[PDB]
Amino acid sequence: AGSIPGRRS
Amino acid sequence: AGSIPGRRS
Amino acid sequence: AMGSMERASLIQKAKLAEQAERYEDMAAFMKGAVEKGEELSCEERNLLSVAYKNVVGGQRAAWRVLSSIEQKSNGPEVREYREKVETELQGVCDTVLGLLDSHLIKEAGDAESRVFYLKMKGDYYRYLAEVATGDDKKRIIDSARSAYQEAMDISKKEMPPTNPIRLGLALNFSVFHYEIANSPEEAISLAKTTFDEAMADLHTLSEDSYKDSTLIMQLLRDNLTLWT
Amino acid sequence: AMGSMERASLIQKAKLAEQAERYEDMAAFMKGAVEKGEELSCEERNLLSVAYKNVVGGQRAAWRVLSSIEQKSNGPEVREYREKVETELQGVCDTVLGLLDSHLIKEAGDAESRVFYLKMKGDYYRYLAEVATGDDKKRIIDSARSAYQEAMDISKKEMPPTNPIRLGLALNFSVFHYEIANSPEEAISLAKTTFDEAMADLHTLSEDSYKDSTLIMQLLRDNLTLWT
Ligand SMILES: *Cc1ccc([N+](=O)[O-])c(OC(=O)c2ccc(C(F)(F)F)nc2C)c1
Ligand SMILES: *Cc1ccc([N+](=O)[O-])c(OC(=O)c2ccc(C(F)(F)F)nc2C)c1
Ligand SMILES: [Ca+2]
Ligand SMILES: [Ca+2]
Ligand SMILES: [Cl-]
Ligand SMILES: [Cl-]
Ligand SMILES: [Cl-]
Ligand SMILES: [Cl-]
Repeated sequence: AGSIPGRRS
Repeated sequence: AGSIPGRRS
Repeated sequence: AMGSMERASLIQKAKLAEQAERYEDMAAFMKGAVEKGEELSCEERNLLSVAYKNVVGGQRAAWRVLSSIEQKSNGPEVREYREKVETELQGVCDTVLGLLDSHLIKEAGDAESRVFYLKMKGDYYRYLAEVATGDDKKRIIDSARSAYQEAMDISKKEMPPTNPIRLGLALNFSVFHYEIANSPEEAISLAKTTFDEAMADLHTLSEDSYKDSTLIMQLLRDNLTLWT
Repeated sequence: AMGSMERASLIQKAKLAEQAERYEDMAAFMKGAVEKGEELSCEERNLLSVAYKNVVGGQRAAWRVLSSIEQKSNGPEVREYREKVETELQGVCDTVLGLLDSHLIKEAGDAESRVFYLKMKGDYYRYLAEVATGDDKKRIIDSARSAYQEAMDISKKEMPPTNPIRLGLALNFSVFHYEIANSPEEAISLAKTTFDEAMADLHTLSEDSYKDSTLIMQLLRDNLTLWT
């Protein structure tokens, strides 16, 4: 399952 | 131009 | 190590480090910016989050690789190296949690800042819980749950159902339920209710806000597809 | 910091770090292994090379991003941060060059180890030359050229034209000519002659060696396509 990717901007 | 990638193994 | 650099210079260098994909630098710059003592803007909060998300994300990926090799083996090298990475990951999580506790959360009065930080607190306790095995794994899980729950309570009272921070909080809390708390039914119910209430609120949004919200709703739908 | 760990444990952890994509760890482990004082095997040389190639590769990528932003701007922040990354890159190159000089090269007597290290020496002086601007850029370029040239001389005397180390040396020396030395005609001539002499030697190879050599010949052809 995916959490918020959260790695850009 | 590409040198030897050299990043694996 | 950032005490001698201007707050504005730390923020500008954090933006440069993101462009250079130097996320350890980015995290150190934003740690320095937080330690100036001033509250963070919306943009600045996102820089803090992106920096540490990338740092801990690389550590989590490495820990999973090493943990998988270690389980297949069952010398001390694999265990020793997994422990080293695990300790480094725990230090990063402790650093983020320390920034939230000193003193980002207590000075966050608006819903959008307070929910953002409490979601962060839940996330980094969740990362600690992923590697926890001793007598404190239960307490770490409850710390994650408590932070997520307070954030949920505020977001339901103070934000529309399409607010991207509210949606991402519910997404990650649902992942907490499924992956950490062994509550897949709670995970599915939260994701469905979150998606359905956002869908009914989309008609209120501009084209740009619509795109922001539907992107996160797709992540909720992706998880539901995997879970059902 | 690796003086207390067994050589074999350092090598095993370097392999683990590569699987975890923890290349800074990998480089530190192999630096420790080199500093045990024993010569390195073929496999161990490649671990050393892969580790530092990844570390310096991330630094070079970041330096180019920051240098491009800096040129577009022409506060001190962009220049300051580019200088910091540049200094960190130079330290990594100096560390690798120090390992080669103390004492990998002087103890390397076989063609395959000696050519490998001299190619490495040319590569890391080339990386220093990419960022050099002062009164030593000419001396750095000549240091790269001299290392590559000695490696070339040995490889032509001691290796078949399809040897992958010989092919990769000629590839990188050709890139040196094109990108560093402002000698595109020498770059093209070396790449063509290298490719043609390898092509004529392929009939001697096994299926596995054929695949190894043709992979690097394709890189030579890719550069020629770009350069002509
Ligand atoms: C907790 C949280 C809530 C919402 C969002 N969000 O995407 O809106 C995020 O993640 C981000 O920080 C974010 C936002 C936007 C983008 C963009 F590249 F699509 F513009 N990326 C990310 C990573 C977290
Ligand atoms: C200087 C040099 C010469 C040859 C080669 N080579 O690929 O043979 C290299 O690069 C490598 O170290 C290497 C070898 C093989 C592979 C593989 F993934 F294709 F197996 N990758 C790399 C990076 C350097
Ligand atoms: Ca100031
Ligand atoms: Ca020993
Ligand atoms: Cl270790
Ligand atoms: Cl406040
Ligand atoms: Cl700086
Ligand atoms: Cl020897």
